[PDB]
Formats: sequence, structure tokens, C-alpha cells
Amino acid sequence: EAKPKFLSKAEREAEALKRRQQEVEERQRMLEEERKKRKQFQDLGR
Amino acid sequence: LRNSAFESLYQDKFPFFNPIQTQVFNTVYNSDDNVFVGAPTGSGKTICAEFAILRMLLQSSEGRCVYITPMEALAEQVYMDWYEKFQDRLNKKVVLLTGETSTDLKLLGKGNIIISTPEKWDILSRRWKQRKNVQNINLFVVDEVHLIGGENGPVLEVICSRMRYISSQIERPIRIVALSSSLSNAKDVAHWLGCSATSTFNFHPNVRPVPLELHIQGFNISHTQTRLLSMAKPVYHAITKHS
Amino acid sequence: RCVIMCQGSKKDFFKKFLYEPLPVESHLDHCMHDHFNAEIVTKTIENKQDAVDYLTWTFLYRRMTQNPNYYNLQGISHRHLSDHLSELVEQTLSDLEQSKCISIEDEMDVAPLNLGMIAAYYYINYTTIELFSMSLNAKTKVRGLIEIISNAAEYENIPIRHHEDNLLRQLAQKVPHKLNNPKFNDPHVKTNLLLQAHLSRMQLSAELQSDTEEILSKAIRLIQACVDVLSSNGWLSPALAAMELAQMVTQAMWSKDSYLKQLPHFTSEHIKRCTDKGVESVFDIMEMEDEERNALLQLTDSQIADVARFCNRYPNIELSYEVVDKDSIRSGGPVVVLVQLEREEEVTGPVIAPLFPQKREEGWWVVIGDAKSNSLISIKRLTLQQKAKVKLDFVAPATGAHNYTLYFMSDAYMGCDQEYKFSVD
Repeated sequence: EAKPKFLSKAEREAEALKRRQQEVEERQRMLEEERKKRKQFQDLGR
Repeated sequence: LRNSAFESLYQDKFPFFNPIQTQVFNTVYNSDDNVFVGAPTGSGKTICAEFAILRMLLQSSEGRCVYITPMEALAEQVYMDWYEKFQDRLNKKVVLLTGETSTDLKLLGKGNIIISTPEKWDILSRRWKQRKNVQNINLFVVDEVHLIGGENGPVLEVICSRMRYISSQIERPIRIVALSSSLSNAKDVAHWLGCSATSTFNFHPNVRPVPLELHIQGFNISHTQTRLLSMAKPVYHAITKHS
Repeated sequence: RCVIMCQGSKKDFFKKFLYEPLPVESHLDHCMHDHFNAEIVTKTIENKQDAVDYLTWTFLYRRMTQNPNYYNLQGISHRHLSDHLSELVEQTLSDLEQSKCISIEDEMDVAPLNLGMIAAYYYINYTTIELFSMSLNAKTKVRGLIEIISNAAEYENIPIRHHEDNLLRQLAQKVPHKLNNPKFNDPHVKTNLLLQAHLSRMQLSAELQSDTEEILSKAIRLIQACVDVLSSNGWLSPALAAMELAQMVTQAMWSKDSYLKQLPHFTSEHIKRCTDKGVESVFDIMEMEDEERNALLQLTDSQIADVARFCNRYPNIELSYEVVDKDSIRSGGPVVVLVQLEREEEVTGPVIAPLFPQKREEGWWVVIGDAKSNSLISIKRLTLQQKAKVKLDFVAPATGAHNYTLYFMSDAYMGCDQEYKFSVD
């Protein structure tokens, strides 16, 4: 919110690990949906 | 201006104020908000400081301005100005602080206009819970807050942030009047010093009472004694061309 | 009109920043530790949450949200701003706890230690007292103490210009202490040489005494910081060495020279003529007659105006000391020694500072210690203007009597090293 809270360095890097785990999970999700789009594009010509 | 003694130190100097002071006057003198005056060097912002001081001496005569200039020679120059202006003609004590903490508490207790450098006010305001004379100042003028972006500039920032933080705690607000050169990001200095959007007079560098004609001559000489000696005849030619 | 002759590389930098208004950005994140230490000793910052809460009052917080990438930020969101402020405060408080200036308990609550109180009292950079309490041992002396004080980070902004190196090398061959590995690119060995040249009252170039007056403005608070760090560390002899350095840096004389070079218009002819008669102090000279004051060496009619007011204005203070329960003290009990400081002359004006730049008021150290064990028992600073009072308590350990010594040492004048030896229990 408005007042910035202090976050400890262990807590900051835990938040950063949770963040980078989130976006590597959405990168994995987008990659397997990319595989789904690719299979869909592939079998509409086969 | 209202009081006759207040005009008696501006009568023979000038009949009319410069347009920056005309626009800034009703907010500095006839109001009580924190005022940011961002005007170019030479617009007479120290007379806007003096407007704030005359307001502070209207509210009660035992008030206390604290005037911060970032350079010690500027503090000496404004002390020579205001000792002739406010002590000789208004009999209000103008003191100038020096680097001794033992005598600065006495000078702050005895003075109505407390000239300082940021490092001389830093050592007083660091113990502002102890020193009552740091707390109940009625006006905190900070000349040239645009020197917040230089060396010996963090100390100026810390003492103005502390003088805002004290004003957030002491039952009576310390009215900050921040004078500066004309800033681009003056909304941030206004928001940091509690100035309004109506009390933030951030002007432009073209607004000056005497218009500045600024020519810039490039000397593409990378060696610097060579450039510094190649500038010697264009110095004289600039003197003959321009003045 | 203003004609700015500049290098053409710098030309468009001036075509921007002089016609359009000025963007100012706070540089507080690099110069933070002093003010954090100062708000910690004030108990304004009592935990790291209040360190962030104090940092929200600054211009730095207001500029981190409008120009983030100036401050190594990656966004103006509450997460970016809060974690950058938290990294800023937990870096500066790590720098203050690693300096032993503050103490962090529960990894959240900060408290002022001794070094932080000393660093925020007399306005010294935290790394200077980090250097002081790491670099002063129990056997340091004025020969090394000027190396300690010249290594203060309050002197890194001394100017090194061009053609400053070799006349400093010319200064490196003269002054009464040599320098191990002197690099004349250093600000610190320059301030060492200039401190020694002020103490040896040598001739200087005008641009170098222009920097010597810059040095001596901050010298006296550094020496008082040395006095206080050796006060807390409990070392009698380096503390008295620092109290000697404080008075000699105000009177521009050395310690291994005698104590009358303090007086104005007195050169080495007077040293050589007074040593060959049997007289060394100014108390050995002020006990003469006016003709005998003039029948010692040369004289002129301005000398009698200034030397007499010098002898008027130095501290003519004798002691009075008082102990309660002299026989009836045992092991464990805290004991007092009370000192009244009988000044017998009027104070009309500050110290005589003919070579020192500032108008300084005189201070005092009522200090007590161990004349054999080199154990600094207690010390209090003092400003009196007339006969005042100072009480100081301490604790004596067991097995009976302990022979203490009381010293009275100033920061501005020689000839008043009053020590009085006594014992308790």
C-alpha cells in the first residue's frame, strides 16, 4: 500500500524465489500451451 | 506590505517588487503554507525569504526563523544583508551559526533569524528532542534546495526532512519556505516539503527580471591546458563583442 | 550576458541544463550511514521498520518513485520501493553494526552503541570512528595519532590539484615525523603533512595553507573523538596523548618542544636563551618582573600588548578535590571524587587562536586514572567560565587500596597539566 514495509533479506529473497518460481511456471505453462497450439496447427493440415 | 517598520527597509531600495515577488507575495506574506519558490538565480528569492520572515515577525515578535544556505559564504553574505536589514531597522536579533555546538544553542535561543549551513544545523537538529529551541522554530527557510543534488547535499536533505518530521510532531507546524533555482521536478520538492500545488512557485529560467543571453562556445581541444590557453583570446573577444 | 567557453564534448550538456529548468536528484543513498546513526542515537530509528519509516520522510523516497532507475530501482510499485528501501536500510545498518556503531538484536531492533554515540555527538563519519576504534591501541602516541587523525574520512575531500605532488614531497623531508609509504596522490598523507607543518609552524604555500585551514576546522572534533574512544576503551596514556594533541593543534606547537612557543612572537632564540639559563616554562617566566620580562631577550611595544593579554587569557585554574568515605569504602561500592575548579581570573574572550581558524571556546577534561597500570578510570568534559562543579563516580575492585591520579587537561593551552596522586580503600 502507501507505507513501505521493511522486508528482511531472507524474506526478500524468499519473495524473489517465489516470484521467479511463478514466472518459470507460467513460462512452462505458455510453452506447453504452445505445444498444444502447435499440435492443433499440425493436425489441421495432416 | 502591512507594517510601516517593514516598509521602512524597502522604501529607498525599490518602489515596486519584481514580478516573481508580486506573484509569490500573497502566498508567502499573506498566507501560512509551506512555499516552494523555484526561480532563477537573480530573481530575488531572498526577498521571498524576507516575506516569510516578516510574516513570522507579524505572528509574534519572539518568533524564530531558521535560514539554511548550503554554502557558508552565502550564509556570510545573507548575514551581512540581514544584520543591516533586520537587526538595524527592526531590532530583531539575527545570528549566524558557526561550527561550535556549545555556542550555537545560545545563538539559537537568543536569535530570531538563525542563519546556517546544513552541517551547522545538522549538529543542532540531531538532538531535537533535547533542544527545545530546535523544536519551536516558527519558520524554516531553505535557500537553494536545488543544491540537494550535489556534494554536501544529502545533509541539506536530511535536515529538511528532519524539519518536516519535527513539524509533524510538535503541536505547531514549522512553516517551510524552500527557495531554489528553477526546477523541473519541483512537484517532488513540493511534495517532500509539504507545499501545495498553489503554493509551489516553480518558474522557468526565462522568467528572470534581467533577461539572460547565454552563449556557449565549444572548444574542441581535448587537452585542457591547450584548451585553457586557446580560450584566452576568445575571452577578450567575448568581452569586446558582448560588453 | 554569459559566455560559457567549454569543451565541445560538454557543449550540449550546457545547452540542456541552463535554459530548461534543473532536475535535482537526491544522493542520500550513498551518504546515508551518518544520519541513520544519528537518528539511532536519538532513538528516532529504534527498529529497521522505523528506519524505512524515517527514510520515507526524505527527498530520496519522493525521487525513487518519479525517477526509479537513477536509484537502481526496477519499478515504482510498493514491492519494488519497499524492498529497495529495505535493502538500503539493511545495508546501511549492516555497515553500522559491522563498524560496531549500532547493535541489532532479533535482526530487527537497532540500538546505539558507544561508537555510534561518539560518531553522532561530534559529527564524525561512521567509517572514521570505525578506523579509530580499530586503529587506536593502548600504546599509541602523538607520533602515530596524527597518522590516525589524518586517515579520517573527513579529509578525503581535501583537494589534490595539479602541481601539488612535488612540493608535498618537499614537505615529506622536513616535518618531525616520517611517512611509511607516502603516495602524494593521497588526500590523507597530504593532511598528515599539513597537520605536521601547522604543528611545526612552517612556512607554506598560500594554496596549501588554504587547505590547512580546511583541515584544522575539522581537526579538533576528530581529536575529541579520539579522546572519547580512548575514554570508553579505558586507556589512560593514549587519551592523555590525544588531550595533548588537542591543545597543541590549537597552539600550533609540538609536544617534543617546550611549552612557550605557544606565546606570540617567540622564536628559537628564546628557546636557546632560556635553556642556557635554567628556565623552561611560562610559569618560570611569568613569575618575573616587567623589566625582568624585558631583560630576558628582545622586545617591542606590540609584543608587550599581545603577550600580556595572552597571559591574561590563559586558564589560571587551580584545583579542589573531594572524596567521601575514605577509610569506610570496601570492595564493590561505587565511589565519588568531586572537583571544584577554582579559576582565579576573569574570562574575557575566547581562546587565543592566531593560527587556528575558528573562534573556539575552551574545554576541559577532568580525568582520573592509574599512574602505573595505565588504566583510564574516568573522564568528564567540562565548560566552566568560573569555578564550577564536576562529580565523577567509579568502581574499585578488591584487595584494598588503589593509588589513583587526577589529571586536569585542556584542549587549548599548555602549562595546566595538574595531576594529583592519591589513594582509596
